[PDB]
Amino acid sequence: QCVKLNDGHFMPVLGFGTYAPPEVPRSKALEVTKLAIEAGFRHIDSAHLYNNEEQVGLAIRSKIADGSVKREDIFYTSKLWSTFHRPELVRPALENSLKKAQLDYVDLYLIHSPMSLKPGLSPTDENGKVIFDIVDLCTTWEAMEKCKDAGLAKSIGVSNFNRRQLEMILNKPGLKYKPVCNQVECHPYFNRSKLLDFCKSKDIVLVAYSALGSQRDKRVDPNSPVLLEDPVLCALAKKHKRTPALIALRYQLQRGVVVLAKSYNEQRIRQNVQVFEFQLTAEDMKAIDGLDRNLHYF
Ligand SMILES: NC(=O)c1ccc[n+]([C@@H]2O[C@H](COP(=O)([O-])OP(=O)(O)OC[C@H]3O[C@@H](n4cnc5c(N)ncnc54)[C@H](OP(=O)(O)O)[C@@H]3O)[C@@H](O)[C@H]2O)c1
Ligand SMILES: Cc1ccc2[nH]c(C(=O)N3CC=CCC3)cc2c1
Repeated sequence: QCVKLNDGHFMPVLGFGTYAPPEVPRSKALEVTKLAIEAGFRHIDSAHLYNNEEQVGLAIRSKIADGSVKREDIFYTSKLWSTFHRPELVRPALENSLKKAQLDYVDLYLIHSPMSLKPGLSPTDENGKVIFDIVDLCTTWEAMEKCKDAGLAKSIGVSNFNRRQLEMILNKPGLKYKPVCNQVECHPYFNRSKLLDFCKSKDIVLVAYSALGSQRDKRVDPNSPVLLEDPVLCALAKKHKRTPALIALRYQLQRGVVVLAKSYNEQRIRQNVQVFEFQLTAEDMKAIDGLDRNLHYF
């Protein structure tokens, strides 16, 4: 159950989100990643930022070693943090994530964000106050292309890019590889349909994060509506006899969007893979489309 990427690699269309806030002890990511792979998840999303690549890699290696999966059947994503946008740091940042996970390659490496930060996770000046750096994203992308040339990243992509930022790269002279994907916040309240049409037009897969309405970490307005209590999602839930989460994920699959889903809960993890068992009608799809309201959680 995969989509073919513009470099000829395959990405599974449902993936497991691995971020948990720092209140969650690290070991938890080991345990939940194992459960995710047991339930049928094969695409696993992590990042230097999440401080979990050691535990996530252990869960992957544990399931490889006991024969539960082959390495070739796992799609593991990691991402380049913004203090490493300088080109000479890009391959060493990837190599560090590889050391931590003890994996030989990542299936996908992404530029985590278009923003550049002072090299050194969040460098802060004398009053606050994040220290930005000016780095041409196109020169970061070229160092990204070398990681794919080297086989350290099977596929390379971007995250949190808008259409102009995508075009900075697509319009680059001497361009060797398109990004395979643009991983962005995308759910029924902020559906990105304009960005989606753009990405489809360039054969770039859109990958939705916060598809279930985010973890609402209080560091996210607590007044924002709660996506999974949306009366449309719940009316669809009862009509199809699934849940609001599953309606939200299935909407993404039928629009050609690859969809992530974080859960640190055993039943919810198993539940999320039911997304392949049912479909939404065109009229369902249309009701969900009607929910777009430009609500940004993150
Ligand atoms: N590239 C980026 O900048 C970026 C940004 C944000 C996220 N991401 C990636 O995307 C992943 C997912 O996004 P996210 O962390 O915002 O969360 P999300 O997938 O929108 O999940 C939100 C919450 O949904 C709950 N949930 C999951 N399945 C459910 C179900 N069947 N019924 C009810 N509730 C359910 C989970 O809580 P429980 O844990 O309690 O089940 C989870 O906290 C992240 O983990 C990370 O891998 C990337
Ligand atoms: C400046 C900047 C840009 C993109 C970013 N993305 C994330 C991220 O990936 N998070 C935080 C929220 C939910 C799960 C994981 C943090 C972050 C910070």
